[PDB]
Amino acid sequence: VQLVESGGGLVQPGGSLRLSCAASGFTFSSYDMHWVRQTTGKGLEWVSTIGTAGDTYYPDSVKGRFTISREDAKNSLYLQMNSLRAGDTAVYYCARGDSSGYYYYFDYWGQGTLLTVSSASTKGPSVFPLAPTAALGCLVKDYFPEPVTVSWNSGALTSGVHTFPAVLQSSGLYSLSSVVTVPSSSLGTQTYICNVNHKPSNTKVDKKVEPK
Amino acid sequence: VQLVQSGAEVKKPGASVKVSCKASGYPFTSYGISWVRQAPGQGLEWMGWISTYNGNTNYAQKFQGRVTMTTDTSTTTGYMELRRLRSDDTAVYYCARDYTRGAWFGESLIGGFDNWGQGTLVTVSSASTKGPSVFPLAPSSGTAALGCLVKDYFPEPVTVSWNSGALTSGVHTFPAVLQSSGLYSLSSVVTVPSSSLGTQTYICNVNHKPSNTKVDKKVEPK
Amino acid sequence: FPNITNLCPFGEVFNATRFASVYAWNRKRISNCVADYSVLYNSASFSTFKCYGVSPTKLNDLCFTNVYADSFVIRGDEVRQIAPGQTGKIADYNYKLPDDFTGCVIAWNSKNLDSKVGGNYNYLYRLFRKSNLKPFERDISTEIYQAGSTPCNGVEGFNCYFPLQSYGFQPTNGVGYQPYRVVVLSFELLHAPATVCGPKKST
Amino acid sequence: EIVLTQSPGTLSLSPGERATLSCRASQTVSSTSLAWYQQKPGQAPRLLIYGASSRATGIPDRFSGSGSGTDFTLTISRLEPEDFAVYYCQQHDTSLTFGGGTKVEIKRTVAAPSVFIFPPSDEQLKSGTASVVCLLNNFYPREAKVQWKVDNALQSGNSQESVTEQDSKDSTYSLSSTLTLSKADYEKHKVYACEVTHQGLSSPVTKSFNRGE
Amino acid sequence: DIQMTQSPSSLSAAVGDRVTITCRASQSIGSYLNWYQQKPGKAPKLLIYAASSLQSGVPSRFSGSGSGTDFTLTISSLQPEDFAIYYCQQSYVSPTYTFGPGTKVDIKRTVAAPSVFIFPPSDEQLKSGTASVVCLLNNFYPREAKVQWKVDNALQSGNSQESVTEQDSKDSTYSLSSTLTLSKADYEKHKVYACEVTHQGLSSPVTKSFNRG
Amino acid sequence: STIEEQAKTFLDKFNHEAEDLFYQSSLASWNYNTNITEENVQNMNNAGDKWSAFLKEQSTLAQMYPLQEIQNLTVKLQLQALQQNGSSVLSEDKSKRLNTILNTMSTIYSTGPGLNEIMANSLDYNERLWAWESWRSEVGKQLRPLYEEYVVLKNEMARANHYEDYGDYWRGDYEVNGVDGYDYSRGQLIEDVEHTFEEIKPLYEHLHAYVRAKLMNAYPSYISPCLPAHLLGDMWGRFWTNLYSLTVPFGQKPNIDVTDAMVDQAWDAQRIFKEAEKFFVSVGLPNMTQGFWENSMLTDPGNVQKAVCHPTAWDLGKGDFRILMCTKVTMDDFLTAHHEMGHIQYDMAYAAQPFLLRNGANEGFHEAVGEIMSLSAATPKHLKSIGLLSPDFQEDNETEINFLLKQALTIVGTLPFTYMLEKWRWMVFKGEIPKDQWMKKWWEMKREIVGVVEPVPHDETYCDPASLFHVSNDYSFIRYYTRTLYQFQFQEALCQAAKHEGPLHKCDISNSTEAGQKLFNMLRLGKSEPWTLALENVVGAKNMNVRPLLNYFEPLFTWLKDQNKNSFVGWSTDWSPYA
Ligand SMILES: *[C@@H]1O[C@H](CO[C@@H]2O[C@@H](C)[C@@H](O)[C@@H](O)[C@@H]2O)[C@@H](O[C@@H]2O[C@H](CO)[C@@H](O[C@@H]3O[C@H](CO[C@H]4O[C@H](CO[C@@H]5O[C@H](CO)[C@@H](O)[C@H](O)[C@@H]5O)[C@@H](O)[C@H](O)[C@@H]4O)[C@@H](O)[C@H](O)[C@@H]3O)[C@H](O)[C@H]2NC(C)=O)[C@H](O)[C@H]1NC(C)=O
Ligand SMILES: *[C@@H]1O[C@H](CO)[C@@H](O)[C@H](O)[C@H]1NC(C)=O
Ligand SMILES: *[C@@H]1O[C@H](CO)[C@@H](O)[C@H](O)[C@H]1NC(C)=O
Ligand SMILES: *[C@@H]1O[C@H](CO)[C@@H](O)[C@H](O)[C@H]1NC(C)=O
Ligand SMILES: *[C@@H]1O[C@H](CO)[C@@H](O)[C@H](O)[C@H]1NC(C)=O
Ligand SMILES: [Cl-]
Ligand SMILES: [Cl-]
Ligand SMILES: [Cl-]
Ligand SMILES: [Cl-]
Ligand SMILES: [Cl-]
Ligand SMILES: [Cl-]
Ligand SMILES: [Cl-]
Ligand SMILES: [Cl-]
Ligand code: NA
Ligand code: NA
Ligand code: NA
Ligand code: NA
Ligand SMILES: [Zn+2]
Repeated sequence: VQLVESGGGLVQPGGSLRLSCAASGFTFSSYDMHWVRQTTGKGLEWVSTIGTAGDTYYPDSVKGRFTISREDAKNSLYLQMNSLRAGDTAVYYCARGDSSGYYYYFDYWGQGTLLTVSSASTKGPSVFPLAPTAALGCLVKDYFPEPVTVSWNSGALTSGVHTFPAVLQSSGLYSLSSVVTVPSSSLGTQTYICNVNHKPSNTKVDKKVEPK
Repeated sequence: VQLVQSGAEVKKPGASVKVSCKASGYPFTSYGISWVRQAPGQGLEWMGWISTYNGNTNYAQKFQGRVTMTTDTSTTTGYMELRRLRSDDTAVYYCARDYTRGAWFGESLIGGFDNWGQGTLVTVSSASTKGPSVFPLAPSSGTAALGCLVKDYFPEPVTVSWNSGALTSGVHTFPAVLQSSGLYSLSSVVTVPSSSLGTQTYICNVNHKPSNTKVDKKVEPK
Repeated sequence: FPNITNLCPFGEVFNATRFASVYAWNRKRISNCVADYSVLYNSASFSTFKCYGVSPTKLNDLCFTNVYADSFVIRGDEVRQIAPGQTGKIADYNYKLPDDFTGCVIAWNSKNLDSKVGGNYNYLYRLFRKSNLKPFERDISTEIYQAGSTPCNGVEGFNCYFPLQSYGFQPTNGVGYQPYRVVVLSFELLHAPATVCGPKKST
Repeated sequence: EIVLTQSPGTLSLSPGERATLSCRASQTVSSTSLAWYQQKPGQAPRLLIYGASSRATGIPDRFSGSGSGTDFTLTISRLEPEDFAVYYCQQHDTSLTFGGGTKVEIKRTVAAPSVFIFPPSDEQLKSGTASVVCLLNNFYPREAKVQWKVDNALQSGNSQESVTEQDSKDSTYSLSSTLTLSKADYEKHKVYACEVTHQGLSSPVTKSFNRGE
Repeated sequence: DIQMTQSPSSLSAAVGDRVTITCRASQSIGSYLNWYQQKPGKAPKLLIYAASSLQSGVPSRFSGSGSGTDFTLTISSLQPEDFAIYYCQQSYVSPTYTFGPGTKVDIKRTVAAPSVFIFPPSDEQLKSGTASVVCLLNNFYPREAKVQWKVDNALQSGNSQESVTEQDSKDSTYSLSSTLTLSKADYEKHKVYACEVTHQGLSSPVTKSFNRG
Repeated sequence: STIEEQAKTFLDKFNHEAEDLFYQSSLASWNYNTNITEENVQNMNNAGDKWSAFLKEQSTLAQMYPLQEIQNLTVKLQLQALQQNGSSVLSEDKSKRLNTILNTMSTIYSTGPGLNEIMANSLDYNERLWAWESWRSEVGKQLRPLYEEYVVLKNEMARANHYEDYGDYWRGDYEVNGVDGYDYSRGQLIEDVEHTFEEIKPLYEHLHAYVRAKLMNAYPSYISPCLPAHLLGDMWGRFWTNLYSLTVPFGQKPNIDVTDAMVDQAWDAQRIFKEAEKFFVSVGLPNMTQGFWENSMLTDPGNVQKAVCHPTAWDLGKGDFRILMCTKVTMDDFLTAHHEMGHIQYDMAYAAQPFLLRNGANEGFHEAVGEIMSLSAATPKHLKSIGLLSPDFQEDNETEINFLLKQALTIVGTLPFTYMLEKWRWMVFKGEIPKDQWMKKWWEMKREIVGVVEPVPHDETYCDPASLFHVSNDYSFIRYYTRTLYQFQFQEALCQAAKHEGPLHKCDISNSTEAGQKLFNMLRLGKSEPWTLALENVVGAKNMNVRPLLNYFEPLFTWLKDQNKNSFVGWSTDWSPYA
């Protein structure tokens, strides 16, 4: 049972965007579906529900702005969002709904897609290696907006990996670092590549980190 | 959603008529049925209202002691029986789907008569089935007009055409007129070029299905 | 649905020409029918649609012994009060829902139905009682409210008021003062054979 | 008892213009219990407006419901050729009653009728009845005065008139007046005339004939 | 609505400890309560439904109890993986379901000293005209750690920027990143660069350095 | 059943009645004010009479709840406003007499802006002397013998209401009793106004020094090395607004007016108000109600009907909010729209409060809220933000001074006049000035406080105070001093929340939620909590201040000190134009 979000990115205030949730593993048609957003300040907020009988539900702060769509045929869930404000900047999850008796619950959840509502323009990151038990990493410098995803050797290396949260610079753009700790016995006898991916600018960068 | 009605029925005074109204396309038990009658060339007249659920009914005062309405859920068909018929009862009777009074609780609703039937013509007279005495209205003395009188027939209607549907230009067929006899009479006329008045032959095709009487007549210019 | 189906009269309740006032809230009992909730879903009329105990997405799925549809007219600021564990003027003295309430509450703005130029004063809400109402109690008494120490047997005056006061509905009212028609669908879970069930393809 | 009064009950308007139909109740009717209906000639009535304002399902943009209290109105923003019909208001505040109806007529220019007189056929005289027909052909407006002068005596309670629906091309009316008289009563007179007065005519027009000529 | 409140807001217990988290509803909500688990960069996972019933795929380690107003989530024996924010959600009022603010469950463990590493800026970065120097503190406990920069010997602040990871799910330690940003002109005016680290797991302040060669 | 519980069960019953009945009269008032007919007054007055008769009915019923038996401060505030037969204490004959005096004085003020036009536009000494003298010689002698019995009967009214004098009665519109740390006695109003006025003196004296210097370039044969009373730009010398025609610092630099740009983009009334609406949404305040956009009259309704047309905000009750303002395409009306919507935002905020507590915190609160909206909408940053001023256009060091001095002539010029007028009236009511020195001390105060001398010697048959509207019509005048001080106290605290950069006059509160939230914290209360607590919910201080007012005119005050280094600063109270 899997739910995968798509669509989230940079939108200008007063603009519009759509979100997509690809479902798998269950008979999608027979289960209700929900979107829920998560904010730094106010936490988890429910934003929409769609039923098995084509019924839709919204909060007042939402209704007439967002509309939830459903594809029984394509095992897909949609949320068309119009008139986006700064206070809509959140992580949107698609989540299933089920009941054990009368009692309702959100059993399976998504992965989370970040909608960011800003007037500032998009920019891809400038990736730089960090030259080397020893450690090495990649600096993801000057980008907007969030998020950036870094993986090592296309996800073959996970053990001693640390990916630091992004820090908003004085310039207004973001900067991120990712590091990995590795036995010195594996330097030169194993090469390390960080897989930087910035979706809001389609900037995928794979750069090799080796002894200087 | 559609409402279908019995079909034109003709009966003598004192007798009983029972019009049927079949309902389809909607949950029959939810909506109620109401009946409206319309005298020829007059306005709509409310008769009553029947609940398809419990069978509770409300009639008007003018029909309270005569009319009886019934429904059958298995057939989804509502009936309207009017007994002790009178000459003034001659009208076209409509059944309609009701959204003015609820079937379950019998309380007033925001709406009206949304779906209507096709109507059933119900003629009540002392008269019996009789064929029309067709008489030519000869052109007397540019666009000389000749006619065709369809006098004394019962019941309605009669269909009239000139030259078996060949002549449709400048034709006027007047609606029937109820006579004190209880029978009906009709007129049909056509404007015709006077140059073609002598050349052409003009036949008046009168068809009266109720009595099975077809009469076609020449109109001799004299 | 087939034409021969016995649907529940949700149309009669929600689309009634005139609603009773909250003080004398009207109760219609729904039993032995198929509950079509499709009429309620996605409605462009309703301003308030909440359910308690059951998810509205599973209404088609559930059977009940009986369904009670309560109906009355309120003002916009007082729509809050028709809920479990809520307090106020109409919540305390007019209409109270249990805290263990199993049902749904639906409300819509009836500005252009219940307001009138000059003012519609046909909707009466109780303003005073000696005691708060029990859940699903109905008070229609016309006893003069004794607020003072001195008795005023059957006579209005100082410290003595007529318990029922009239809502004033004008077309130019604010949102919170505009009239709202409210339907409370209460689901019963009695230890007897259930009668009201959803669509056959659901339950 | 509530009575709905629709005036003028026969409204003459040119096509494409605004139509404002009136329905006046005898007693205050709650806006939530009054409806409107359309009926085209020879067809069943259909619901236009309910709850004073709310349109039915298959109703165009032309139709607007209005009114409150006792004085209600039906508004047609633009009269389309199919709109010229009869319209009824209906209330269910107390019991259920309909209005008298209002025929929306096409307003044409002034048109005078071509008058034609028809003697009773010899076939009919064999059957011992005589029916002389006076014909008015293509005229506007509908109102016309048709008098039967037999010899010189004005005829009253033996004449009957019938009039067609408005024309589907030139929007005119045609009227038929039929004077029925027994054979014995027919042969007691010589001159048989019908005089027609109408707005379009410069003067009353008389068409006549001698009995057996 | 129904407002949800959670206590305590923050919590720190050792591996093996029994943790008790409470949730308060605005009103009486029978047993319509759901407990969730959210880890640093993941989505909520449903642990408890109906206030007491345990979801499948959830360690029986987890427990739920309570009815009416007050509810209780209990981790029988805290494990390092359980580092999460735990939310309670009411299933009474639909479709307006509401969540609590969440309770951060931190983990107490033995003191761990940070593995200090320093990194020079790449030759690729000197092309941009900016020099970013990074100092990494790897796998340490507790979270408190002070970092300082030195250019030749001169201490610099206001040009550096710190970033710290969430608690690890396995060893339950933290990691810290410090980024010193200079101009190309400022990087060429200094030769040797160092970052100094002080921690309660180190007996002395520890430094790592590199030269511009 | 306690007197407290009885007072509650009465007031909520009253709240129900007062909601509908006031609204019925509010509609009747709206009918006439939008559509002047002789049936609308008959419907307005007939509703106003039914409202007034209901008040004096309920007040009488409210008297039976003693205030000393009430602990609940909010219920105490409600009844306090309700149970008041204040003027209806005197004997029937005297009460009818007071009414007749107030009728006479008010009528003879109106019956007896032609002279105002002369006292605003004319540059002739003699004509302005003719307009000034004849006004005080005509009605000023008529009002004198009736103002005495006014003072006599108003004190009789006040002393029967346990107030020391009728001045103390007006000082009671600032009184707060029974809230620990927020209490305010009637006497503190005097000291606060005096303390703040002391700090005004340095700024006003330099304004007096500059205005004097410019007026002696206009009137070189009618000046002093005090200023004449008939050469101050108005009838009384209240606003020095009309002196900007001469007292302009730089006649070179342009006057900022975006009336051209408004008619360049053809800004209709509906846009102007929407541009005002979005301003309040920009601070976190809600947009206007649905009934607002329906029922408001924002334009001149042709000539089929005529209206009051005087810009007025409306609180009809039952959540009804409207604007009555036949707006034109002008910058004046653009700012007035912001002003009058500021009134509504206040009205909309405290609409949740019980009926009787729906009002401003004090008598000078409501108008102070309106003006801070006009100040923020007149700023060059805001005028470029919405797009009425060109993005390339910038301010200079001279266009700044021109604006501030134009503001100063209306703001700073009023305070010494208002204080002088009210300090006079206060001392008259308590009897610190004898009747045969009513005119002498008025001009002694005019000389020493305002720096204004009488051009013609006045007898005691005159009454120059009663030449003004507020004096003759019987209205408190101190509210014009208070609201002015409040304005900048509100402004300064909001600009600190908006994180404004530079002087206070350049402050735009747009795009700052913390500013709107700070204001809304006060607006929501109104006449529900002490005005000291209300003021604190904005500024953080419980008392009045003039340092916010000084900060607004700081760059002007330095300029005035610069240009008045070699000028006559101050006034001597001895010289007269006839001496
Ligand atoms: C209470 O009465 C309501 C009104 O009903 C009608 O009139 C009564 C007097 C009675 O005779 C009824 O039989 C009659 O229907 C009931 O509402 C109707 O309920 C229908 C479902 O049972 C519902 O149907 C669905 O129809 C859709 C198309 O509808 C049509 O109406 C349109 C008017 O509205 C709009 O709003 C939508 C967005 O919500 C928008 O997209 C449109 O642009 C428009 O503004 C009209 O424009 C169309 O031409 C058409 O006539 C269809 O899309 C969908 O798939 C469903 O099949 C009806 O919409 C609804 N009618 C209205 C207008 O309210 C209601 O159920 C009754 N209450 C109960 C509890 O029974
Ligand atoms: C103005 O007032 C009259 C009062 O008789 C009222 O009838 C009329 O409707 C009003 N005019 C307009 C244009 O609203
Ligand atoms: C006074 O009583 C009212 C109820 O009428 C209540 O709302 C309020 O809390 C009480 N005052 C205070 C602030 O204690
Ligand atoms: C107020 O303005 C906002 C933003 O333009 C808009 O979304 C909203 O509809 C307005 N207020 C309401 C509730 O009508
Ligand atoms: C607030 O900022 C927005 C841009 O984010 C701008 O369009 C607007 O003019 C500002 N608000 C106002 C009305 O001053
Ligand atoms: Cl697709
Ligand atoms: Cl499952
Ligand atoms: Cl970093
Ligand atoms: Cl009729
Ligand atoms: Cl009204
Ligand atoms: Cl149709
Ligand atoms: Cl109260
Ligand atoms: Cl109340
Ligand atoms: Na598709
Ligand atoms: Na499940
Ligand atoms: Na909802
Ligand atoms: Na009453
Ligand atoms: Zn104002």
